[PDB]
Formats: sequence, C-alpha cells, structure tokens
Amino acid sequence: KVQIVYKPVDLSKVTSKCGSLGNIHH
Amino acid sequence: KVQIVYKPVDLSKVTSKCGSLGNIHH
Amino acid sequence: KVQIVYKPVDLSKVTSKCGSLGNIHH
Amino acid sequence: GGKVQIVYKPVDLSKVTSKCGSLGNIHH
Amino acid sequence: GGKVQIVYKPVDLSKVTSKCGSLGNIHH
Amino acid sequence: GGKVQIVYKPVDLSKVTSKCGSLGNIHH
Repeated sequence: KVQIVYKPVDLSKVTSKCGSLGNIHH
Repeated sequence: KVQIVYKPVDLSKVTSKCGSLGNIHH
Repeated sequence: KVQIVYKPVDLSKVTSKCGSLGNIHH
Repeated sequence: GGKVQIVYKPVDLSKVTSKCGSLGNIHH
Repeated sequence: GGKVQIVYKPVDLSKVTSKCGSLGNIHH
Repeated sequence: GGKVQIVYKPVDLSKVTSKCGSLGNIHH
C-alpha cells in the first residue's frame, strides 16, 4: 500500500504599513 | 507499506513598518 | 514499513521598523 | 513491497513585492 | 520490504522584497 | 527489511529584502 499525503500549509504573510501626517497644530 | 507524509508549515512573515510626522506645534 | 514524516516548521520573521519625527515645538 | 520513484525538482522563480510610499503636505 | 528512491533537488530562486519610504512635510 | 535511497540536495538561492527609509520635514 502506497500513501503519499502531499498537504503543504502556506500561511506566509507579506505586509507593508505606512502613515504620513503633515503639520499638526493645536 | 510506504507512507510519505510531506506536510511543510510555512509561517514566515516579512513585515515593513514606517511612520513620518512633520512639524508638531502645541 | 517505511515512514518519512517530512514536516518543516518555518516561523522565521524578517521585520523592518522606522519612524521619523521632524520639528517638535511645545 | 512497494517501490516508489520520485524526481521532485521545483523551479520557483516567483517574486512577491510590497511597495508603499506615504506622502503628506507638499508646498511649492 | 519497501525500497524508496527520492531525488529531491529544489531550485528556489524566489525573491521577497518589502520596500517602504515615509515622507512628511516638504517645502520649496 | 526496508532499503531507502535519498539524494536530498536543495539549491536555495532565495533573497528576502526588507528596505525602509524614513524621511520627515525637508526645506529648500
């Protein structure tokens, strides 16, 4: 009996966060 | 009996964080 | 009986953090 | 008995790019 | 008895890039 | 008895790059 259970789990996340705040006056 | 359980778990995360704040006046 | 349990766990994280604050006046 | 022949040679040339540019308040 | 032949030679040329540029308040 | 032949020679030329540049308040 031949059993080839080929189940790859790919949970790799490629994230890119950016925030620009210009001239805060209070 | 041949059992080849090929299950790679890939949880590698490539992150890039940046924040720019210009001229804070209070 | 042949059992080849090929299960690599990849949790390697490549991070890059940066923050720029210009001219703070109070 | 079971004889298994596997020639597993993957060629992965995949490129994942995450480009981001933040621009706030520009004067001229 | 089970005889197994595996020739596992992966060629991984994959390139993951995370470029980020933060720019705030520019005067001219 | 089970005879196993494995020729596991991985060629990993993968390049992971995390470039970041922070720029705040520029005058001219």
